[PDB]
Order: sequence, then C-alpha cells, then structure tokens
Amino acid sequence: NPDAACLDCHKPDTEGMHGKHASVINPNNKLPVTCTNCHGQPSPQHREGVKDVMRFNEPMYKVGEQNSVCMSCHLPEQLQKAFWPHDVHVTKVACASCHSLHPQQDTMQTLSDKGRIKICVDCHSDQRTNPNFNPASVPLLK
Ligand code: HEC
Ligand code: HEC
Ligand code: HEC
Ligand code: HEC
Ligand code: HEC
Repeated sequence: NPDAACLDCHKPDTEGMHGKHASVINPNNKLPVTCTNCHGQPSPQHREGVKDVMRFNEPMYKVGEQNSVCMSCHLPEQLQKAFWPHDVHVTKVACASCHSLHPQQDTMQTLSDKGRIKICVDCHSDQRTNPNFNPASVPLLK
C-alpha cells in the first residue's frame, strides 16, 4: 500500500522493487520494506528535480549521504563477514556502483571468483585513466 503512491507515476516494473528487497522485512518496524525506506519522501517540488528523495549512483548526493541510508538497516560488522572489501568502500564509493537492487537479481550475488576480482581492476583502472571519475556515480559495471 505505501508504495502505491509512488507507483502512481513511476513504472511498476523497472521502478518497482523486484530484487531481494521486494520480499524482506524492515528490521526497524517489522513491516515490509517500502520505497521511502531507501528514498525518503517527495516534496511538493518533486517533479522539478530537487533534493527531496535520495538518488543512488547519481551525482546529486555525496557517497556518504547515499551509503548512510543503507546503514539505517545494514550492519557494517556483518558486511565484513560477507565480503571483506565492504569497509574500505563504505565512505569511498556508492554502494550502488556495484549492487543493482531493482532488477530481479543483483549481479554481485552471482559473480564468478574471477569476476569478483575483475570488478576491482575495472574500477580502480578507470580511476587512473578517467578524468571525469566520480565515486558518487559510476556507470562502469552497469
Ligand atoms: C508524480 C505525481 C510522482 C509521484 C507521486 C512520485 N514521483 Fe518520483 N519522480 C517523478 C518525476 C517527474 C521525477 C523526475 C524528476 C527529475 O529529477 O527531473 C521523479 C524522480 C524520482 C526519483 C529520481 C530518479 C532518478 O533519476 O534516480 C526517485 C528516486 C523518485 N522519484 C522516487 C519516488 C518515491 C520514493 C515516491 C513515493 C514516496 C515518488 N517518487 C512519487 C514523479 C513522481
Ligand atoms: C531496510 C529498510 C533496508 C534498507 C534501507 C536497505 N536494506 Fe538491504 N536488505 C534488507 C534486508 C532485510 C535484506 C535481507 C537479508 C536476508 O535476511 O537475507 C537485505 C538484503 C540486501 C542485499 C542482498 C540482496 C540479494 O540479492 O541477495 C544487498 C546486496 C543489500 N541488501 C544491499 C543494500 C543496499 C546497497 C542498500 C542501500 C542502497 C540497502 N540494502 C538498504 C534491508 C534493507
Ligand atoms: C563492489 C566493490 C561492492 C561494493 C562497492 C559494495 N558491495 Fe556489497 N557485496 C559485494 C559482493 C561481490 C557481495 C557478494 C559476496 C558474496 O557472498 O558472494 C556483496 C554482498 C553484500 C550483501 C549481502 C551479504 C550477505 O549476508 O549475503 C549486502 C547486504 C551488501 N553487500 C551491502 C552493501 C552495502 C550497504 C554497500 C555500501 C556501503 C555495499 N554492499 C557496497 C560487492 C560490493
Ligand atoms: C533499497 C532497498 C530500495 C528500495 C526499497 C527502493 N529503491 Fe529505488 N533505488 C535503489 C537503488 C540502489 C537504485 C539505483 C538502481 C538500482 O536498481 O540499484 C534505485 C533507483 C531508483 C530509481 C531511478 C533508477 C531508474 O529506474 O533509472 C527510481 C525512480 C526509484 N528507485 C524508485 C523507487 C520506487 C518507486 C520504489 C518503491 C517501489 C523504490 N525505488 C524502492 C534503492 C531502493
Ligand atoms: C568503483 C565501482 C570501485 C570498485 C569496483 C572497487 N573499488 Fe576500491 N575504491 C574505490 C574508490 C573510489 C577508492 C578510493 C580511491 C582509491 O582508489 O584508493 C577505493 C579504495 C580502495 C582501497 C583503499 C583502502 C584504504 O587505503 O583505506 C582498497 C583496499 C580497495 N579499494 C580495494 C578494492 C577491492 C578489493 C575491490 C574489489 C573486490 C575494489 N576495491 C573495487 C572504488 C571502487
């Protein structure tokens, strides 16, 4: 129900949440995860493109602003146990430069051992050769 408001304008397939987050409970309130739990709240000026809702892997907001939303639910201690490189990136690159949360599957969860090293090379190399590199908005892995 809460998400119905957003989906009055936004496309229910591509702008609908169809990844793992579609089926999980918000640990903070024990209710299903909703759009505002990640994006916050539209203002009356929403259609004009203003700093109302959070935007992930785009240049509007700083890495820290984007990533901190994730940490309203996730625990950095647990991210370390899942995959070591998390800690060094929490303040340094947008979480959604790697993860894709809206599609039916998140490509990070299915990478080969080889692929899970190639992402490091690809992005760190780009940082060395791309004068326009922006850690808030990285299209490379997409
Ligand atoms: C029309 C009445 C809207 C409803 C209701 C909601 N959204 Fe919206 N959204 C709308 C427009 C016309 C735009 C483009 C604005 C611009 O920047 O030019 C947006 C944008 C967003 C975004 C940013 C998309 C991106 O580029 O990353 C997000 C994340 C977003 N809207 C979310 C969102 C949520 C969570 C809503 C319900 C609480 C919601 N929108 C309602 C139009 C409309
Ligand atoms: C609560 C409102 C959440 C916020 C905000 C974010 N996440 Fe989340 N996430 C949440 C839950 C309850 C779960 C399930 C854990 C489990 O029991 O399995 C998850 C899961 C993920 C995953 C795994 C996805 C997959 O396809 O396997 C990822 C990669 C993930 N979360 C990342 C993530 C990011 C980057 C966030 C901010 C943009 C974020 N989550 C916010 C709950 C919540
Ligand atoms: C690429 C360098 C990544 C960045 C940037 C972020 N994450 Fe990540 N994450 C990445 C991989 C390759 C994996 C899978 C590890 C595996 O088991 O195969 C993950 C996993 C997660 C998970 C799920 C953990 C679990 O218990 O299964 C979560 C919840 C998650 N990642 C969240 C997350 C957040 C919040 C990030 C920004 C602070 C973030 N990730 C960045 C790769 C990468
Ligand atoms: C975290 C668990 C999220 C929830 C729940 C919702 N959104 Fe989302 N959104 C999130 C991320 C990490 C991204 C970047 C792209 C990706 O899939 O990882 C987005 C993106 C959007 C956008 C713009 C992206 C695009 O379609 O080009 C919009 C307009 C958007 N999100 C809206 C939206 C709606 C309506 C939601 C409820 C159905 C919703 N988001 C939930 C993180 C998360
Ligand atoms: C962009 C999508 C990135 C991906 C993929 C990976 N990293 Fe990265 N990392 C990124 C930035 C913008 C930075 C800061 C600038 C820099 O290059 O140093 C980093 C930093 C690191 C660090 C520094 C740790 C520290 O000194 O505090 C390490 C150790 C690191 N990155 C490792 C790493 C690994 C193992 C990755 C794949 C599993 C990886 N990075 C991917 C951005 C991105």
